[PDB]
Amino acid sequence: ERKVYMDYNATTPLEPEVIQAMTKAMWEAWGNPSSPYSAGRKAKDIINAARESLAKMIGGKPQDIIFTSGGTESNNLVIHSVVKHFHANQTGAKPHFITSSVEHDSIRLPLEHLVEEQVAAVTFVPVSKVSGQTEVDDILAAVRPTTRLVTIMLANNETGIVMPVPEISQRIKALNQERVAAGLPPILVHTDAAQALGKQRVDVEDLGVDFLTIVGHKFYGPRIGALYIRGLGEFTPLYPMLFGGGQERNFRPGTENTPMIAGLGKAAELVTQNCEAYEAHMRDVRDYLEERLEAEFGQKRIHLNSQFPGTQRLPNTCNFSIRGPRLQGHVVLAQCRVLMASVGAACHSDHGDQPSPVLLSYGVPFDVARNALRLSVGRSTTRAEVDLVVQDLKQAVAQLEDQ
Amino acid sequence: ERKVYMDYNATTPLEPEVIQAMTKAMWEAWGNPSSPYSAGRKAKDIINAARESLAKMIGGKPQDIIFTSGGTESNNLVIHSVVKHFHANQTGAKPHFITSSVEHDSIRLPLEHLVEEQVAAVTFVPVSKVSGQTEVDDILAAVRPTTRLVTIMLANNETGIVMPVPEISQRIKALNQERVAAGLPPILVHTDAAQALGKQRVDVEDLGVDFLTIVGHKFYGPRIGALYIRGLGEFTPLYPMLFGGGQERNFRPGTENTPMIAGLGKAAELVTQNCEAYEAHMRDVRDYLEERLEAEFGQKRIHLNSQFPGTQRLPNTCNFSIRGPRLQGHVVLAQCRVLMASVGAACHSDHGDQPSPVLLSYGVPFDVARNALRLSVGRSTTRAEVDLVVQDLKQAVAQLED
Ligand SMILES: *Cc1c(COP(=O)(O)O)cnc(C)c1O
Ligand SMILES: *Cc1c(COP(=O)(O)O)cnc(C)c1O
Repeated sequence: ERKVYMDYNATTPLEPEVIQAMTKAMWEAWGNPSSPYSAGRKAKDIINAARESLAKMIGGKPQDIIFTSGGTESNNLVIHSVVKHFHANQTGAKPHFITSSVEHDSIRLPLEHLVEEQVAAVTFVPVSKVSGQTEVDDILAAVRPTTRLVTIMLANNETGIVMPVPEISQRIKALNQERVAAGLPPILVHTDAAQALGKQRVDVEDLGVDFLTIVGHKFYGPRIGALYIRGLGEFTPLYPMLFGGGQERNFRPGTENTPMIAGLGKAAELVTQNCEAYEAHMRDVRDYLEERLEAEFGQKRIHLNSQFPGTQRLPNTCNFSIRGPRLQGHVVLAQCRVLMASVGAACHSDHGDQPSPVLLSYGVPFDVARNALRLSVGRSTTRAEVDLVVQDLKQAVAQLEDQ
Repeated sequence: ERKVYMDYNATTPLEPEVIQAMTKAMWEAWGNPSSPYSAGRKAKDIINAARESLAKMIGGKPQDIIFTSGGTESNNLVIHSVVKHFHANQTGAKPHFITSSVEHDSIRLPLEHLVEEQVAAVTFVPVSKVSGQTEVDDILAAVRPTTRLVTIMLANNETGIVMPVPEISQRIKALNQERVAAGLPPILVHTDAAQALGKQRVDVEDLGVDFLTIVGHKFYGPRIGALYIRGLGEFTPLYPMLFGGGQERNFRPGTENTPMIAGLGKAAELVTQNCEAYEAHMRDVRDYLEERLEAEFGQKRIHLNSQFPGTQRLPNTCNFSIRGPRLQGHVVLAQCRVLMASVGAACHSDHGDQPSPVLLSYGVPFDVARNALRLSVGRSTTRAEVDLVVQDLKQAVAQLED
């Protein structure tokens, strides 16, 4: 029978209108964006409109947005810039970062690398076993005079848990007043919003952050992204990683990928127009899925890994485990004929055999983490599809148990 | 009426077959290439075929090829790796780079930044005003114990002049034998092949290089790129700029842009299939352009800037000045009704004009250089279109000088 995709957290398909915007730009807007000829001008008009659509999506200003190759580049760029700024201000002190124990690889690994190289100091703040969040008291307790950036993801890709970013920013703003009075540089705050965009409202003024990472392929756009920098070139400096021909105000040089930008901008227009519909629909079907998993297997057999009492999570995500010695997450997914899902981050799928380090940093019991499955629903996902998926998981576990 | 594009050195349109390959991958190959299910492995297979197509284009092996966002990333990545590797083996010497005085902004500016921040030393070798190349003996005379990289553009964007990259690699390999015996680390060689791909044969084995920059939008492909690394992960070290999810063997992590890669793959295919025919057609129509310009303005009025006797150049590029006090490049082009071209690196406000620094580096007399136009033709340019373009340059200059 027909397949049901429930791995939207790993990647989303392109919206038809986004593909249409890309195809048009491929044919019509092929010229160099810098040129005084009509195909270059059309390209420049594409890029300008897309920058405005992205700013509208996050409630910022187009001057605060630069286009990048993706989420990984945007996240590396923030970190890099903070090091270079600190070096500019010195040239044996090192800059210090505060982040969480559960960040995407594109934050965790540049950070670990900086410590391995003795370039930076980093505090990885654990998440509470009670809330599933970094306690903001802990982030603030970790502050030292050499601290320059707090980077805390908006929502976790594996659990859907939403982090208290607005409160972190607010506490950092009150602290920065004491610091400036003491002659210490202000601390900046980044959020990796990769998983939140298109699923719940992301507003840079409600968030209060200085930087924000945008990831197209998480909200039905193409595999590029962007970076928001508050008061870019004015209140917040940004030291490029790349050097070249002057594109993106020299913050990110290289001839602009016009068709990808047309796509990102169109994807952002859709989130602006429809975010409220998307969120509500995802929520209904994810909550339905949870209800139908407990009806079919039993409350006693299901551990809802994404659920902490009173903690916001993404509306589409359900991380759960079914009790049984034979029902490791990868092993169950291999027996499914309908469900397409994951047992973690797409880029850690190789290591599907051992529990997710992320679930383990969330305090998920080792035996429950072995059996963990991440189901993430999308814009098209229906309750009918949820019924087929649960009936697929029902047959799968029976075959692993009859073996 | 109809306009004629002669600015293909700045960018090219996409081939129809390329667009088709991209739009198909958008609909069909959208799953995460890291994911194990059905949709993932379809994307993976698009990426592997594309990397095979890239390999075949340059005469290499798919294991030696990583995908990047474009040529600027690829160029910066090579310079960055050499610095991080030097810092690795030191664990107050600095790494040293030899390059030319005529490189693209994505090579010159990252090196210039490195010398400004005191991270590296750089020798910008000038070009010979007899050959218009950076002679190999001048490159070898720049070598010092801290030298780790020579990077020399395969063909120049401005003039289309081809550099002697094979002889550079051959001599450096020979110098490297004596180095390793003296305990010194070997010198690696990079070429920015941006302007040569799809215009002439490019073969990693004939060029001898350790790195080579590939740029899709210069051969009717998308606005992404790739980097060849000889013996990647075995013989030649690459130290990444980016850190993340393990993609491109951890040399360039980040989820793979599969429709762009599918495009670049298709564009690489068309080059392998048709490089000879593209080259010959280009050379035909460019040569016709130059004979038409001379027939129409006179041999005395036209200064061909690209041209050094017995020096190879791209088949499609014609950089030339028309003699006259009013005829700065941008002034003539602004008067044209058909021709679309460029003035390359030249600038103009209203205080005055600045000729291309690149042409001045080739020794073009300042006054000639101020009048320089870069015309670069493409796969579809016809002799009939050249004729329209010469007619247009004629009416353009006529209105400027009476
Ligand atoms: C997908 C994602 C990113 C960006 O990763 P890419 O592989 O470059 O697209 C960053 N952070 C989170 C939390 C993500 O889910
Ligand atoms: C066009 C070009 C590049 C790469 O430039 P991008 O803007 O990144 O596409 C590199 N080298 C040369 C010689 C070029 O012409």
